[PDB]
Amino acid sequence: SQLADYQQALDVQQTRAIQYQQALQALERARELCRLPDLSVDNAEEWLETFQAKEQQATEALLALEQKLSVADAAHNQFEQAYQLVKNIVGETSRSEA
Amino acid sequence: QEKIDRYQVDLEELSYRLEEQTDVVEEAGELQAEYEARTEATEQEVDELKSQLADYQQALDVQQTRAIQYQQALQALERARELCRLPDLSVDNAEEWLETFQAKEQQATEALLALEQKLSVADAAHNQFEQAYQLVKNIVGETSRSEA
Amino acid sequence: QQDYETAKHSQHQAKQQAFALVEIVQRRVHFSYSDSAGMLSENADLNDKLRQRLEHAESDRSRAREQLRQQQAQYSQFNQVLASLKSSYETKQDMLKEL
Amino acid sequence: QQDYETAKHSQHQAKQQAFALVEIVQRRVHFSYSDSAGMLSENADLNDKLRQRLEHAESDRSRAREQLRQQQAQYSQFNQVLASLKSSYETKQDMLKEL
Repeated sequence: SQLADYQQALDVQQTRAIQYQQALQALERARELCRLPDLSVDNAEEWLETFQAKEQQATEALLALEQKLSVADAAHNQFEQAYQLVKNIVGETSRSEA
Repeated sequence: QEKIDRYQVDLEELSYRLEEQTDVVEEAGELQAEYEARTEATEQEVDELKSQLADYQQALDVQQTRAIQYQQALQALERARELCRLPDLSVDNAEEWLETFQAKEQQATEALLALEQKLSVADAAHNQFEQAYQLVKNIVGETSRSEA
Repeated sequence: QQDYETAKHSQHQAKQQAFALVEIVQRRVHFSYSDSAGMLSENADLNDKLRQRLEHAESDRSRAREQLRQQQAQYSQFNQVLASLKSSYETKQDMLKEL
Repeated sequence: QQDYETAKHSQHQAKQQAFALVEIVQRRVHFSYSDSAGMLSENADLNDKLRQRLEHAESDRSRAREQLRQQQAQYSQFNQVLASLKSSYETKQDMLKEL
């Protein structure tokens, strides 16, 4: 259309140049945040999936953490009672090993 | 003997079905080739028309004289005027609007990431819930989540 | 997820508005010489008619592409049912030969 | 709780980095506009460069078309083999029922 409609008058060309500048800015911003000066558009997908795995690890961690915090609502008494039960059954044990 | 007779009849019926489906697939393939040719003809015509229009307008649009260039700026300004609820939006004061809308955009992205974190943790929690459900179903069979 | 969908929509709209403002900033220079003008509509008649014909051709091409895609689809399902019949027949034939 | 706030901060870091990388993935095409940015800098007769870019895009599109066609054939092959296994399993299971 641009060649057929050369009356388009480089408006699309201007928009595409602006998009190119924006993409340059975004690539620099990612190289900063991800701290990857070694980076290219062609191979950025690999680091994207690598950090996707990283984010999945972080989210799964924090998920187990959310469950543990939610069950931490159990009052002080339950921990004491379980600790003393384990002590009476096996003998003196540490809370960490209990 | 009777069992083998039944299976032979079954095979006859299956052969008839195979013949019917082969005929249907051949008709579909012929139609597919016909539509491929028709489509390629349509792109051929479209490309030819585009090229001919380019050739005809060659002389017309070459001498733009950077004078019809600014209407593009006019359309961009107006398009922002409707897109941005700023009827007073002027190319002079458009920079304050630019910075303010950029601030709003970055705030929106931060809120989006905040929502995304909780969304991911919730979805993965549901994923573990589902995994428990599948394990229970495989071990015992159908059952509700409450019974899980 | 509903809330995040809404938030993503809002983020997209904000990004579009910011890009439009950036476009205004970039084309401020072009606005600078807005007083300029030039000749226009010299060969518009034939160009407009050819544009109309090309639009008709493009619409026909879009229809043709849609029909091509859908026909590929139905051909695919026909092939799939054909393969299913093939497998059924082969298994039953093997089982008859075994018996 | 301390470790959990730390993990939340780490998750935020991962989220921002992943979002940035995704954003550049979206702007993948825009990096192709380097020609467009260079072309726009012509500020003069530039139809020949437009035609060269169009030819390069035609080559890329044809390459992608061939890639898509062969991948579609491969996917169709996989789909027929899957359907054949489905039918075979059905027949074998029915015979097991009967036996």
